[PDB]
Amino acid sequence: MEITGPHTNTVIEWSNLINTNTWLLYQKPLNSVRLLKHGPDTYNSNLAAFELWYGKSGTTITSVYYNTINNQNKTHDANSDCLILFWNEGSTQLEKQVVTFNWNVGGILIKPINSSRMRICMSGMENFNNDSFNWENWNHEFPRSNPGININMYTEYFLASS
Repeated sequence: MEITGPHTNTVIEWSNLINTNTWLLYQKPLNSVRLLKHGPDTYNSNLAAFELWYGKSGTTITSVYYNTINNQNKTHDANSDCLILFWNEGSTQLEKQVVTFNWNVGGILIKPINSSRMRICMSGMENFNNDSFNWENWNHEFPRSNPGININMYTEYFLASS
């Protein structure tokens, strides 16, 4: 496992994700912050897209890419330190995948399904109903949003692959 960082490049080329599993990893930020986005410059409901944030407990996270949408899921009131993936794909207009940030590093895992499709994976330990607990282990497949669209990186990040 090669682990490199902190990288400060603002773009990860889609072509660098197609041959192996890639972890995008972040030291726990001190406040809510947008981490990355895959999608066009302006929201386009016909294309798949996602936008990843870190959310600090007790704060409100408002999507940038989805700010021109009308949907309950365009914001998240964080009740734990967490990762928040705003995403749309297929018939799904907008959902948010939230996992709790349990350690001093967290992020997402990208598994290439083919040269134009990625599986985004997120996991974390959460509580609900007070003292009920769940290991959330989630994934969704995304086609490349459109030709030439890469991954915008908004904060320094670590890269893990084999």
